[PDB]
Amino acid sequence: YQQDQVVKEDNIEAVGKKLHEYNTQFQEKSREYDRLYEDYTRTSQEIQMKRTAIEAFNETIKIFEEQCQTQERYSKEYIEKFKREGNETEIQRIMHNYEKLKSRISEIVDSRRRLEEDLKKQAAEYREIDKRMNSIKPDLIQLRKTRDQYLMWLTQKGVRQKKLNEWLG
Amino acid sequence: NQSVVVDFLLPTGVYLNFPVSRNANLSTIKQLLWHRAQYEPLFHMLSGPEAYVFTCINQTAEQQELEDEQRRLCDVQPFLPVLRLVAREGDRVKKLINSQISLLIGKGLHEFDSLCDPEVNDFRAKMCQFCEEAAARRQQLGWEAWLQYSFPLQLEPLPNRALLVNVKFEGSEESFTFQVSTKDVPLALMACALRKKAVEQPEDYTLQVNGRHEYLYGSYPLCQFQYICSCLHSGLTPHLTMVHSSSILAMRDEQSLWSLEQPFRIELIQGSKVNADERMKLVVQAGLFHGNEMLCKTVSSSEVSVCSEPVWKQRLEFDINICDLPRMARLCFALYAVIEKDCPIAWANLMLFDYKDQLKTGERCLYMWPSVPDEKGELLNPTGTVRSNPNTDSAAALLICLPEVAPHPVYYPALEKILELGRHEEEQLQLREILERYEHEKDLVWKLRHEVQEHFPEALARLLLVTKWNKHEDVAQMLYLLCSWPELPVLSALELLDFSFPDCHVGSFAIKSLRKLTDDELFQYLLQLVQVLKYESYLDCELTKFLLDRALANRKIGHFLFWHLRSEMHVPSVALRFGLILEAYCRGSTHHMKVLMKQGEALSKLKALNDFVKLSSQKTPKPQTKELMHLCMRQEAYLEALSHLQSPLDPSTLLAEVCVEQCTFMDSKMKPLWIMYSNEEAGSVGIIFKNGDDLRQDMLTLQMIQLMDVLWKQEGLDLRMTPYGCLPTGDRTGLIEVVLRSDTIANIQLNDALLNWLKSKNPGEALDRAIEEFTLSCAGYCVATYVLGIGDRHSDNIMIRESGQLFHIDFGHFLGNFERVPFILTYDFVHVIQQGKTNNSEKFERFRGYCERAYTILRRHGLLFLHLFALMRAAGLPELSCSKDIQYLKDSLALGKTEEEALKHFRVKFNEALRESWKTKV
Ligand SMILES: CC(C)n1ncnc1-c1cn2c(n1)-c1ccc(O[C@@H](C)C(N)=O)cc1OCC2
Repeated sequence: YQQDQVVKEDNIEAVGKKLHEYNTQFQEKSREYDRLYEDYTRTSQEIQMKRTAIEAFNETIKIFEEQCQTQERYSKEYIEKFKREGNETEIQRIMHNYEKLKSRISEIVDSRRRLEEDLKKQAAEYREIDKRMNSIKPDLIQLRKTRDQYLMWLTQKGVRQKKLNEWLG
Repeated sequence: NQSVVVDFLLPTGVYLNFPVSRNANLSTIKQLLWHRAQYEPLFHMLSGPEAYVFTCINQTAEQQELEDEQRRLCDVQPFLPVLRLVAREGDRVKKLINSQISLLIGKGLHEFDSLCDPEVNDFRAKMCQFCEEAAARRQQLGWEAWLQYSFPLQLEPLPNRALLVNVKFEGSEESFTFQVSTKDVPLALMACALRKKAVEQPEDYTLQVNGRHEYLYGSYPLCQFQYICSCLHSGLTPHLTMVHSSSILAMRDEQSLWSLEQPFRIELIQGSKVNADERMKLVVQAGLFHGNEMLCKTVSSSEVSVCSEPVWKQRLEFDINICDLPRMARLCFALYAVIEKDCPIAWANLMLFDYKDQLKTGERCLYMWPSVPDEKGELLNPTGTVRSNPNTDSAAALLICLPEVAPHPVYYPALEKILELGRHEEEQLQLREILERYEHEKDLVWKLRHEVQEHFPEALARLLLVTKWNKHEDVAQMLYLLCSWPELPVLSALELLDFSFPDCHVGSFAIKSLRKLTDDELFQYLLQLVQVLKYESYLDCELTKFLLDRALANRKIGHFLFWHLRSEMHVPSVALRFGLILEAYCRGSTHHMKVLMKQGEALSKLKALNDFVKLSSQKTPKPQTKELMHLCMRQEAYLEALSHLQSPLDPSTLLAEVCVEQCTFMDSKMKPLWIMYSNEEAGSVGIIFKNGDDLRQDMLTLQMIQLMDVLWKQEGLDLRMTPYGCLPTGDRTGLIEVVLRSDTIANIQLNDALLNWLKSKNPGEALDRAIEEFTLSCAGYCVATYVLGIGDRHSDNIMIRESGQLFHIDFGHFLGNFERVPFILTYDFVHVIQQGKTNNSEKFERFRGYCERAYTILRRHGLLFLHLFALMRAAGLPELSCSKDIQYLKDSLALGKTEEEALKHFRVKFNEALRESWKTKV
């Protein structure tokens, strides 16, 4: 007066054939998952690298912003002191040099922006990887549970380890 | 391209842009800069080049003042080629050390500040101050004590014959060869050498082993030293040097709650960044834990529909009061995706109390880790880390809220208040029977808790587990006993470090019993102690302090500590914990820090060299690839980085000059580089750099074979083992020691045949030694591989030394994983053991006796192997994850049987392997 309806087949060879099929399905799904987990781990590391590379872009630009602060504070005296005693060339050199500095900042801002775009894109991949992993987990876990139910059934029935091995291998 | 355009920022605000060479050092670059700055405005206001340092943003995103101007630009590796001139200003010593640490540990120090975590800031503060104090205190001490810190003695764990020794002095071509006994103490050897012609005193000297940083000193005989012992066995003459005490100074000189009967509950608010099947629905299961054990039943959410930002706003209540919650109480979440009416998505653990003993209140945002599917599919993951996921921007997270339990905050009571609730036969026979080898048993042990303390002190571990940590009265009564508990042997303390014993008072007691370790013995378990840190709840803890103490007192322990931690800095779950320990160590080890820098830079270049060889091996055949590797090695920055460094595998070994011609790569899957060295101070050392594959498996196995050898030698049984060096250094990156004058059994047989090889390497008299060397090592490695369950044993992964010693390589598989690996004797090995004869009962019986004696000795130390393997479950090795993997050792060492029973089973297994040896060969 008890019950458990789980195994679809009820003769030893048929159950063993379906043990061999379900185990193959499981091993292949495990490899599928493992492949994705490599991609997950790798993409986590690449995203970390890109995120510290952005910090390195900030810190560079911060150094360039300080240079502009200095140039503006420091030049005040020499531009005024070279306006009198008409050395208007030295003024023009200071400012052209300062325009050369500002122009370089824009290149570094551009290259930071390109890396932000890559990180935006790679952050989406990471989520897509994590989603695909999560859709695989049920199949993988179901396939593990089935594999074990079939093994237990054949063990209970008293099938020798030699036959269980060849279905698994 | 060879040259690089570099941006220069001058302190007047002026900016220059011009190409320099990647190979140019910063001093050269400052010359070129000054020559160009001449013809740009405001030059006349600058000071001289020596008034300024170059600053750059480095690879780890921090500013770095570049003080060493002999450094090449390509070695500096600034993020972008930008150099700013700043003043040579302030405390340049702190700045320089901060910079070098970040590069050395592969994590910027600013990332510790970025967290705004009081626990992290407090840890850095306390531990750096502690490490610095040790370092200054060390600098005061004498040359002999400093020598002991820097170059501790390498000793063996007893005949009295005589043999000669070559002794020289420092800075002198001429040397003296003369006779000396094996049982002489090195002071006597010095005084003898000191009689050079017929001024100086022999106690002002030490004996260096020339070619290496190994030294002979102290109250021990010559034979106990590994160098002399090695020379005596091989037959060679020791070559030593007499170094003066002043010459060592030259090295040295480098500078309330229990009232709260309210039930425990939490507010589950929102999920975030979730990635799931929209057809399914989401559920959060929650549970409270203390170690493995649950404290109450595990409550769940209602099924909310799948989206990125699922909202619950539920009140999750639990079947336990706040006053019942133990110190190390652990709230554990798992996000699940289910059919509405199963997929574990992610998980996150959280300590209810903080690092300062305060019960937490308010909003926590737990960034979750993804669940992996596995055999023992538990609902929650209480064994997993409490540290948050450091991918805060992308990873899925849960918002929760601990309610306001009281107006003023509440702490866990102190020891003094805990000891208040502390002072408050058939049974004797029943208790003994239980502890001489369940729920009725648990209640009896608890009732007789005072009897266990008095009569079964080693049963402390059993008693901790029976204690009901979900009742605060039991908790306090247990702690009372624990605080007066008698000190336990090292073996018992190793068990108490396991995750089953989370309470800090148990942790503190376990460390207290491990303070009696010697550095030799501590070194044998250092790997396991490093893994146990992953079970820790709080950053500041007794085990970290302990490991830092020993590392600062012993430079060898600090070397292998550094690398064990350094090699997992890529792993997010330990990056923070490990990174802070490395920082602290570095601050108390500014000397060794410079040696470890040199090693890291070589390992950085070997990576780039290996990557090149991988990609080129697909393009062209081996001879041309080998040559192109050499051309890459010839480069100045490469050659200098690879040359003249202490070996990561053994810091007393000196890797001096690379032999680029002898360098190559091996024909294996990951194409590991074969780098050979030579030192004219000496001893032709070789290393294998392997990248792409994991080496943690091989290290653990080699650590365990080495442990077996030490265990056997302690019974006067030297089985002539070869536990070569193996060390993980980074992400799927490590080094392997090359063993000279050895070859795989496959290669020897391809070119009867095994015995011919030994004849050609040991002609005449010597052959008898070679067969004995083989017999001894064959016995040891037969037992070793049987006990550890190491299969896949074939001619390509078994090697033999020209001395005769057999040894195994490449231990990818162990504990039966890929079922019980049988004991295995090979017909070819039995042939060599029997001296080529068909029957040699005399020789073969001795060999059986060696195997039996070896096996017997390991059973006596079986619990050590069990406990050490139990702590390695922390490491996350695929083939070592659960009790079944540990159960393998229990059965392979037959610990459930008596010594008489086990030996009878070993003999049967031995006998069947011999019968199978004939069958396998046909
Ligand atoms: C195959 C390799 C990368 N590997 N993988 C996992 N363990 C090893 C590994 C470990 N050892 C070695 N290889 C090794 C190889 C070659 C060798 O000598 C040269 C002359 C040879 N016979 O070609 C000496 C050696 O020293 C023993 C230690």
